Amino acid sequence: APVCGVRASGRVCPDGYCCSQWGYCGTTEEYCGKGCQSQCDYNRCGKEFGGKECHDELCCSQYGWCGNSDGHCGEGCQSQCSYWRCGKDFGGRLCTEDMCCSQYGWCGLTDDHCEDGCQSQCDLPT
Amino acid sequence: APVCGVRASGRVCPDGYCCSQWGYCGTTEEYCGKGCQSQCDYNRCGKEFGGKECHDELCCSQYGWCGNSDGHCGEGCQSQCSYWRCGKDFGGRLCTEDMCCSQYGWCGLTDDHCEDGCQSQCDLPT
Repeated sequence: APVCGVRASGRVCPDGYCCSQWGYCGTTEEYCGKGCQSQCDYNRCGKEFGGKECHDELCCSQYGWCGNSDGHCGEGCQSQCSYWRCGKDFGGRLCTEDMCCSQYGWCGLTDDHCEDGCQSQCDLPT
Repeated sequence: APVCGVRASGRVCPDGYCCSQWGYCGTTEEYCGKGCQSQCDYNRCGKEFGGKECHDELCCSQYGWCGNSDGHCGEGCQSQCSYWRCGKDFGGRLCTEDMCCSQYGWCGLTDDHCEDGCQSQCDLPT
């Protein structure tokens, strides 16, 4: 049964999640896209959105979208643009998602990131 | 020794992957962003890229980036926009990654998608 929206006493979603047109909470297109009832800006950010920053330390694109693609963290990125950088050369920042910080200062979950020279969170099955 | 790039006699990565400044193959910002040596438009798509479609049936956002996160399959999507849809209203289409098809024709792994009304692949994760 619906947990949010017009079919749920106009209740909103916890943690700022989007309430889907069908009355469920989430952060994907189904919930935040067409038909979203409330808190539809969960994945939005930037100057055009009260200057809000993204959840999960994600980059804010020049179009006010949260994400970690080069389209979000690269040219035009508005905030939290150093999502993929880490280590001694970057204030000792630790990667999110427990990613390994490579010798070159890049977050990743591959062997070459967790192998020789890994700076932090080097745990990786092998 | 590097597997791609100038240090590999100009060899490019397989399957269109980006070659990083360090000579390795990947699809994230480390490989496709600044310093990328070749095949840097791996995640690009749309009108600005010869009408290219995305790999892994991902949606092409209005900004020409491949993905399935919020902002890629909704308004402005250029191609393969039905990534999250499934069910009888869609000819019986099944979800990828073994996701459940909800009663409303949306793919997901949450209880409401796999429970009452689920149309296919309702095997809740264990």
